Amino acid sequence: RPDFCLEPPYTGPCFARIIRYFYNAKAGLCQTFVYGGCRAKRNNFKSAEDCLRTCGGA
Amino acid sequence: CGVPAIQPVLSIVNGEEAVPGSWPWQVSLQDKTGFHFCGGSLINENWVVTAAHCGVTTSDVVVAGEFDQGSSSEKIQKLKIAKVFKNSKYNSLTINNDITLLKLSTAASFSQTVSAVCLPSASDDFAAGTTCVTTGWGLTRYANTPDRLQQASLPLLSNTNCKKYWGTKIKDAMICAGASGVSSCMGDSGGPLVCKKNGAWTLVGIVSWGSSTCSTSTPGVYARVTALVNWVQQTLAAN
Repeated sequence: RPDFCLEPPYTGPCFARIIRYFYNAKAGLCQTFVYGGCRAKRNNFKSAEDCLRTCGGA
Repeated sequence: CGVPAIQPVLSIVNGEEAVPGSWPWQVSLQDKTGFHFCGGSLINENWVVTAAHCGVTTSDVVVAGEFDQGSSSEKIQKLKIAKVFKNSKYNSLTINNDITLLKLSTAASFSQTVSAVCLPSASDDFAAGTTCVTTGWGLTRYANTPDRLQQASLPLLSNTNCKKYWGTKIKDAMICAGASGVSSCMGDSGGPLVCKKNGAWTLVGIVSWGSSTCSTSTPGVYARVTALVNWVQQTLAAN
């Protein structure tokens, strides 16, 4: 799996409160986090399914 | 516009609770479940101005006349969005031109707690040091959002002073304010930064970005409405 899957979630500098998903390698599943709305990193998905399909097992 | 039926009382991190309904143009942008993700400002009964990075879609809703988001009995207006007009010049890399207009399906019913904020003229000059106000339900501590609407008075900063911290990240459609003990924070985006123009509250900025930890000693960066109002007027006229 891509190494970006191992990066902690990144809220970013914008001030929004948008629900996104990130893969948590420690737990083995995708978790929700608050995204600021801009400059998202790759471990940032709009759905848990997209996240699991891209990072599952990392 | 710009004249609340209920006058605000002024003495967001380190801000204060606002008098209920004293910022009638403040709206809450929520998803289909009622989850607040951004703020916005009514500019008339059919349009709301917010930030482009909020990524609003026609599936989201505009909630007007709200004060206490924790109150299920509080009377509010859940307005559907007919169309979203994101400024095509919004730069997803530099965050410049961070503005989006929302056209409502059914007009909002203006009242004592629901009305519009005034828009500035492209040539308006709001001097650095001017004490303005920003409002919203964003975090009060960098954690869940406060139930009740918050407010904070803060000074506009000169581009030169702002750049002392943010350098070249400050673009032409941005205006800074803050670094004065208060700070916009997660959940405030899209909300208003207003200053009085001949006694009327006018939208000078739109909460956009800033300190990644909502530091009160760092300049907050807002979309500069004077640099984007021509686009606003053009969009309304064409729709």
